[PDB]
Amino acid sequence: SGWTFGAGPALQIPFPMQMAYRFNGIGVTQNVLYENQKLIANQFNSAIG
Amino acid sequence: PAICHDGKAHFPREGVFVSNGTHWFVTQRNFYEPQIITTDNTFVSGNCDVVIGIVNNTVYDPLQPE
Ligand SMILES: *[C@@H]1O[C@H](CO)[C@@H](O[C@@H]2O[C@H](CO)[C@@H](O)[C@H](O)[C@H]2NC(C)=O)[C@H](O)[C@H]1NC(C)=O
Ligand SMILES: *[C@@H]1O[C@H](CO)[C@@H](O)[C@H](O)[C@H]1NC(C)=O
Ligand SMILES: *[C@@H]1O[C@H](CO)[C@@H](O)[C@H](O)[C@H]1NC(C)=O
Repeated sequence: SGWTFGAGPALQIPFPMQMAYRFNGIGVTQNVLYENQKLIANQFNSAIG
Repeated sequence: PAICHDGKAHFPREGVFVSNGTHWFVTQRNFYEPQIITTDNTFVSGNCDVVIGIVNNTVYDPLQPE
């Protein structure tokens, strides 16, 4: 549900869209994630491992 | 995530793309306010060949008809 359950009722949302909005929250638009999804996922998996 | 009109992608300027059961609108993230998808509310970026989950739809041009 992202951060939407921290204010009222939890609202479902796909994870890629939530990640895109988090990226947009720091000044980088959505197309970066929407074209580098695989690379970002691989980097996140490597870091968490 | 995006709209593929004619060999191009179309991402929302601000808001999410929604559809009730037949037509696509773009709306805010805190209040249901559907709007007609035109070139003013979307910005083109890409080629529509790498995005996953893109539907086609038909965008609207507010200048050519007039
Ligand atoms: C990513 O998730 C997958 C599950 O979908 C993990 O796959 C298995 O995980 C177990 C537990 O560590 C391993 O023993 C298996 O060898 C994994 N199999 C495969 C085919 O990957 C995977 O480990 C997860 N990746 C990381 C880095 O945790
Ligand atoms: C969905 O929205 C369109 C927008 O024109 C409307 O015509 C239609 O009645 C709505 N409902 C359904 C079930 O399509
Ligand atoms: C969008 O249109 C193209 C050609 O007009 C077609 O090849 C493609 O399959 C369409 N998209 C979907 C999701 O059907």
